Amino acid sequence: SMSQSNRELVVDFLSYKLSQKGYSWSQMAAVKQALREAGDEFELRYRRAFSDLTSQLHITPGTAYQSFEQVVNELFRDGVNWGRIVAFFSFGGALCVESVDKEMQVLVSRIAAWMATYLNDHLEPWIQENGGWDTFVELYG
Amino acid sequence: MSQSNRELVVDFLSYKLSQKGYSWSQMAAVKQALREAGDEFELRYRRAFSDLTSQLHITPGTAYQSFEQVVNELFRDGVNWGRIVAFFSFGGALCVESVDKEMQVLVSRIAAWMATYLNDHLEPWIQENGGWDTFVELYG
Ligand SMILES: Cc1ccc(CN(C(=O)N[C@@H](CS(=O)(=O)CC2CCCCC2)C(=O)O)C(=O)c2ccc3c(c2)CCN(Cc2ccccc2-c2ccc(Cl)cc2)C3)cc1
Ligand SMILES: Cc1ccc(CN(C(=O)N[C@@H](CS(=O)(=O)CC2CCCCC2)C(=O)O)C(=O)c2ccc3c(c2)CCN(Cc2ccccc2-c2ccc(Cl)cc2)C3)cc1
Repeated sequence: SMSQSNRELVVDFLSYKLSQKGYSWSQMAAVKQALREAGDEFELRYRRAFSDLTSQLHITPGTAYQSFEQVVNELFRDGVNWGRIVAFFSFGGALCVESVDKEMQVLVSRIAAWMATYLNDHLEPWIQENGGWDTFVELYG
Repeated sequence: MSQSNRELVVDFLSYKLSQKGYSWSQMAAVKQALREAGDEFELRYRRAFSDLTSQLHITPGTAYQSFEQVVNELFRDGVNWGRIVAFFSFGGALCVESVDKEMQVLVSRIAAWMATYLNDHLEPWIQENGGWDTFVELYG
């Protein structure tokens, strides 16, 4: 496990250094990087929407399950687009931070599963029809 | 498709947690501290970086020898965390150089020489110096 962990650290570091020069380790690393940046950008440009939602997540005694469903269903109520997909990831991120703040980091494993399930079951048909994650990479960069 | 989506979720969530001083896992904290230490080294020792960068002409033939000559000179006087960071930075430079010169094939090779050197020549020191968790603590 020590040999495969070292291989993982090499891959992660090299992916990073390549991305700083506008190159990519792989198709997957290019997707991870563009999404990391689009998330940061969305959070900075929509600072007001981000801050209002995070205040509500902090205040609510409601379950992370309920907050997840309320927000995600409202977000995709009018359909799927790349910008809304970025906001979905940003929301997941905020929900995980809030869970850790409340000493409920166990909820992070649950949020990650709900995100992967929502992506696989409700976002993947639109994603594939619209060029896949490679098209998002091209649109963002 | 299901495992790729899981990978994207994990990567994005690891990032957002790290921005708030939290971590997805101990591995994610190691990856993040090394990413930052690499940036820091590259800034602090840009002179040594830039001087080495220029003298490097990469070809599949000369690529491995260039890696071995530099790495051997780097750990000639022993292993320390700073030299480990510089090893990663060197691997990174060798990689971006290969892509600049339309030699994308070499990327995968450099990564294998780095992993091998880390596993065979750096891991005994690391385990006898507290592991990567000690690096995380020392850096932060
Ligand atoms: C990086 C980035 C992402 C999104 C945006 C804004 N943008 C946009 O510009 N759309 C384009 C067409 S596109 O999407 O094809 C372009 C692509 C190109 C490649 C990647 C970048 C986008 C346009 O309108 O011309 C939205 O569609 C957009 C998406 C979602 C929401 C907004 C705007 C406004 C705020 N709104 C609140 C909300 C509503 C309901 C439920 C929840 C939440 C919620 C609140 C807070 C948070 Cl943290 C998360 C979600 C979410 C700008 C930058
Ligand atoms: C973030 C950071 C990393 C490294 C350093 C430099 N540092 C240091 O300051 N060491 C400390 C003690 S420590 O190591 O415990 C601090 C740790 C602990 C926490 C995690 C990070 C820091 C000390 O001075 O006592 C070296 O040991 C050090 C390592 C390597 C080289 C130098 C200094 C000087 C320049 N030298 C050129 C070179 C020489 C020979 C062969 C090759 C190359 C070569 C050329 C280019 C490149 Cl890209 C890489 C390597 C590489 C500063 C900051």
